[PDB]
Amino acid sequence: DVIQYPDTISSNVILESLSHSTEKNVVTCIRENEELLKELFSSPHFQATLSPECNPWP
Amino acid sequence: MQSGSRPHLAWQREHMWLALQGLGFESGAEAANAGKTL
Amino acid sequence: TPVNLVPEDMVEMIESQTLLLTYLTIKMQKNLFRLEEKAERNLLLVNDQKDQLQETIHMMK
Repeated sequence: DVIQYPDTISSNVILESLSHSTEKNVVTCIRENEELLKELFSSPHFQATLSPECNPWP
Repeated sequence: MQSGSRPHLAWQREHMWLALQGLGFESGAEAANAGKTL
Repeated sequence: TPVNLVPEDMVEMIESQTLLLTYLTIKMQKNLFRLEEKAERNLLLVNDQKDQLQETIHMMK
């Protein structure tokens, strides 16, 4: 699952210096996570997903 | 004097507020549990 | 000596996002499995009603 699929084979970005890639990728992911967590937690549905119940039955 | 503060991390307010919402915090209900209005 | 001055103030920040995510996943899992467990039993309790009624209808046919 964690080995994301190669869907857009970006040929050059395989071996350019990891020591000047990793900190960028950490900051971009911290930013994605701040945006995603702040916009998940803005939803009124955000306690129902965390405590789900359903009744189709009449 | 030059006895400086480490920067006061704004995210430790924000991930703290998210931790309260995750733990199911309501600023209406838990203020009413204290006998107080929002 | 090099010094790789990547701030701790970011490493504790991402591991505060990891804790938010994994806490939410576990809070969902335990409450969702409880819904799925009784949702199958609620379907089984209605298939009991299906089976006997469909079989009674077959004898009456």
